[PDB]
Amino acid sequence: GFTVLSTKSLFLGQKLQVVQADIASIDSDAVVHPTNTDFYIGGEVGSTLEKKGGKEFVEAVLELRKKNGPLEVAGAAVSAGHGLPAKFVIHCNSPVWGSDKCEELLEKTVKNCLALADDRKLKSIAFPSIGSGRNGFPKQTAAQLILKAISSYFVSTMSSSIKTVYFVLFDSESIGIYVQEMAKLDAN
Ligand SMILES: [Au+]
Repeated sequence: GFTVLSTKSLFLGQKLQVVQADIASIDSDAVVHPTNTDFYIGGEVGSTLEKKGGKEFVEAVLELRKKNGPLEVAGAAVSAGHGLPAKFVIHCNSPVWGSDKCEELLEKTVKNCLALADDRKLKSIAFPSIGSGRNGFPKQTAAQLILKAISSYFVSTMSSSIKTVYFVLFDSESIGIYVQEMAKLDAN
């Protein structure tokens, strides 16, 4: 349904791909929803997911909020992808640019998301731009950290079931930034 703009195949077999589309429409096993400690769903990603999933999507998040309690910084939690093409929604609470250890916390956020996907043996995960924008990270800084974390995760987790990682972006600058950063991984 969509078109891949750039592909980076890591040495361990994972395919990282940049795509420009509605992240809520992507048929990936998991979709990442950047949120806050209270599972707020008004973000741009949250909005498109609620648009797609409607009541079902929202109920699932409301139930998760109840069971999980406040989502700590860099924490991630999963709700069933009811009402969405994605099988699961992985909610994450990224640190805010400027926090004491915001950079290492952004990397941790990403790793926590990937870990939750592997816990369910998922084969694909779609990430929107995290950290930058809402949470204040410069776009390039966020991109570098996220890719560094993903790269690090795969060379540290041998049993990983994740075969495809999508970066779903909307603006040209973000696309340009991600393709540049992605090209730096396993390029020897
Ligand atoms: Au920082």
